[PDB]
Amino acid sequence: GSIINETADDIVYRLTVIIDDRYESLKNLITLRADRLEMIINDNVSTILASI
Amino acid sequence: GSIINETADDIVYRLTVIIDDRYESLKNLITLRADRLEMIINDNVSTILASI
Amino acid sequence: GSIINETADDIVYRLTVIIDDRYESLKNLITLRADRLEMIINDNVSTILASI
Amino acid sequence: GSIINETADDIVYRLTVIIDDRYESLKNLITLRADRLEMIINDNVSTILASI
Repeated sequence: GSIINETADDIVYRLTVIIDDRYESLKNLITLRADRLEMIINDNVSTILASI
Repeated sequence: GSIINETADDIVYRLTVIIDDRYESLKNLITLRADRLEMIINDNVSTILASI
Repeated sequence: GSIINETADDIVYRLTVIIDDRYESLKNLITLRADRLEMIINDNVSTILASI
Repeated sequence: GSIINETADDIVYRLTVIIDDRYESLKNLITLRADRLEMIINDNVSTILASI
């Protein structure tokens, strides 16, 4: 088992949870903002083309 | 409440503070640059729509 | 090395792998979304120019 | 001895370097891709206006 290895495992696990949570938040934000940009560009270009 | 467990807590706490700091900076950067791009896109589309 | 040095190396190694993986995924996502926006914009400008 | 304190400090120090390096790479990439998109958009609007 080892106290030392269990402690190491615990540190790696807890920080992995933190890193993952922040990673997912950033991933979701990038996805959200890039989606918004595609939508705005698509709307605007369709407006330009409809306006001649 | 061992010296080993207090030490583990300290390591996790200290690196969480740093991770959070960088996360918040990246979040703010993404948000500011995306807002800025939306503004530039709409300003430019307005200029094109005004030129017929 | 000593038990404690090896344990510290193991903790740093294991979290570096985690950090590097999340980093790579974020880098790939940003590159993908920005690449796609450039592709969309390039196509749209060609379409606008061809419509006069 | 003080080796457990020192080793914890060493772990925090080493991972701080890793975290900060990945943070800086992402910061720089987002900033670069944003700047590129802004340049493209500005060039394209000029090209379009120069046509009608």
